[PDB]
Amino acid sequence: QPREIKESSYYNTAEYKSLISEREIQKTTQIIP
Amino acid sequence: KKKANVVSRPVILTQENIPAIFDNNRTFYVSLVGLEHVTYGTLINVIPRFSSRGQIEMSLTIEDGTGNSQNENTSVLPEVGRTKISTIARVPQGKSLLIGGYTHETNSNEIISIPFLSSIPVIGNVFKYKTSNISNIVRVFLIQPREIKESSYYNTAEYKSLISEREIQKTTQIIP
Amino acid sequence: IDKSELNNLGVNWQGTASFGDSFGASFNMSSSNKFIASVMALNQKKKANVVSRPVILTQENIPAIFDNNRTFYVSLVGLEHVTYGTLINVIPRFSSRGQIEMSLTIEDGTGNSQNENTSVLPEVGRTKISTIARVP
Amino acid sequence: IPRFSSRGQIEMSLTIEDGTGNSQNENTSVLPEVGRTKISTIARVPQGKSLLIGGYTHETNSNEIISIPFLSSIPVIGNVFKYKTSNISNIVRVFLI
Amino acid sequence: IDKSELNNLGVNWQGTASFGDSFGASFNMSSSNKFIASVMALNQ
Amino acid sequence: IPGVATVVERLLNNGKALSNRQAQLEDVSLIAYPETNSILVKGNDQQIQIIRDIITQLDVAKRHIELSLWIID
Amino acid sequence: IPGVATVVERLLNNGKALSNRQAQLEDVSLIAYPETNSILVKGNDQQIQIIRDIITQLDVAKRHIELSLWIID
Repeated sequence: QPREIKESSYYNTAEYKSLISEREIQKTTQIIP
Repeated sequence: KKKANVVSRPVILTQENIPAIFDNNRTFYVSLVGLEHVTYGTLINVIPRFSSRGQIEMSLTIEDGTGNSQNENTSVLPEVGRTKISTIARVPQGKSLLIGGYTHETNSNEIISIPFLSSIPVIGNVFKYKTSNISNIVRVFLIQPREIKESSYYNTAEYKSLISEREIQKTTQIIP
Repeated sequence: IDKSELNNLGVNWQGTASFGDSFGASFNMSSSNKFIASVMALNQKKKANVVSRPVILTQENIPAIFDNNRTFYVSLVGLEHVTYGTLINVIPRFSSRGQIEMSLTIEDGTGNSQNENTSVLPEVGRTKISTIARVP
Repeated sequence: IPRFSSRGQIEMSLTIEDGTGNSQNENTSVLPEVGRTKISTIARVPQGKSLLIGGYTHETNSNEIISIPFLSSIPVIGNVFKYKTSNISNIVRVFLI
Repeated sequence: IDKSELNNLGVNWQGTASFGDSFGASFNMSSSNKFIASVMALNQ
Repeated sequence: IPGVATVVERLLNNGKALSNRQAQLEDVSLIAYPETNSILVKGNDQQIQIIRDIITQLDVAKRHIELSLWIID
Repeated sequence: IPGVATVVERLLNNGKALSNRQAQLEDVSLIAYPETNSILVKGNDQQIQIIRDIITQLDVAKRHIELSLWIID
């Protein structure tokens, strides 16, 4: 059974889970206080 | 005594004048009382098309059958031999044709006896030895084609999505 | 969809007999003290339903390829596996009244891997079909 | 190979292979063992949404019953002669972009 | 996502019997003193 | 199985005359663009008219045949 | 076994005359399009007339023969 893909066949995401946190990156590559 | 009936039916759909290929093979197992298998395979390649009065003409190459695999295991399993037929035939729509076939009948008797004493009236029948075999085999390849009309499709009108929208949102939404 | 029923019951006999040191007799024997009987009585039914569904998306008139294979394990009571693989390559496109026409090459099925292990695992054979069809 | 298209949609030509390699006491029960899957295709996505380019579901059901013919049919203790085996399994695998 | 359930329960029987030094009997055996039963009960 | 483009282009080949008709001038340029499953044509008005007519008469429906092969033992 | 297209095209070959008839001018273009199992023809009115007549006289029915081979011992 085939079907044409319409605008209702996509998934609403509207977000983007970053792999790693900004705080984590700052902690790991900031100059040591 | 032994009796066996086997009915196989491949079914393939295609567009007229375009070759179609269908091959398949399964393995049939039987578990011993306290594991014998036979590999049954078929391979049919066909070129169909139409002809006057809506008859269906077809060029057929058919191979089918099992592979030899010797306690009543062969008695239970199909073991229908192997048969290949290559030909071309046309069928009126609504009827079916017997393109190929093969029948076989065997009868055999054997008698062993001591020459003189086995001929005495009463107890002589204890010296003979009589063996007998009888067998009938019939194998038939018929075809029936049919044109596909609007009533030959299945009404579905729906589409089961593989995964749920809620599941996707749960698995790829930013954590609350 | 598969259904099967195998049942057997009855007795097999073999025998030997002697009289004096002169007369020997063997009843239902291939070649050379008394009778033995094997009694069999058993009935086993089996049923299996397997539903597989590959699903692939593409753009019209551009070929798409999808192949996959998993291994199904069953642990013995006190480890048998079957490798199920499919491979579908398709060329889809449109046609009058929005019908979808497709050229299909499909292969699918398992690989032969012989205590009820085969009775539990799918073991659906192998099947390849190559054709072309259009669907409303 | 990605690129853009009208209304800022993103079109991509994709070749994807993924999965494990077969390596047989509940070890396989704990480890992923997700098989192998390759999909080659091309698709375009509106920006802000995600698409299910590939997928594969599988369902298996199996029953087997072994029984002594006659006595296993007696009402009370007959149920001690049967032997019933059953398997059920569902598998879903999805490739979204 | 994978879910699976495998369960089996029941008994398998095998038997042997003798009468005098004359009559031998084997119950549910492939080929040649008394009955054995394997009981299975498990669900995973 | 040849394509419509190849067949038609080979048809309109090596003919020195005019005043054509259809039964149920120079070289045309007829190429196939399968990415959108289309044909690009270049020619005179009469040539394109006969091309349209012959193609329309050429591709119509491609009916479906389903074959059931009974094997009995 | 050659096809009707090949046979007829090879028939209409290397002949310098006109005023033809049928028994029970230049080069025609006759090609085979098996996708719809058809023939594309190009020629004069007399040539197409004789082609239609010869093809109609050529393909009719293709009757069926079934052979049973008895082997007795």
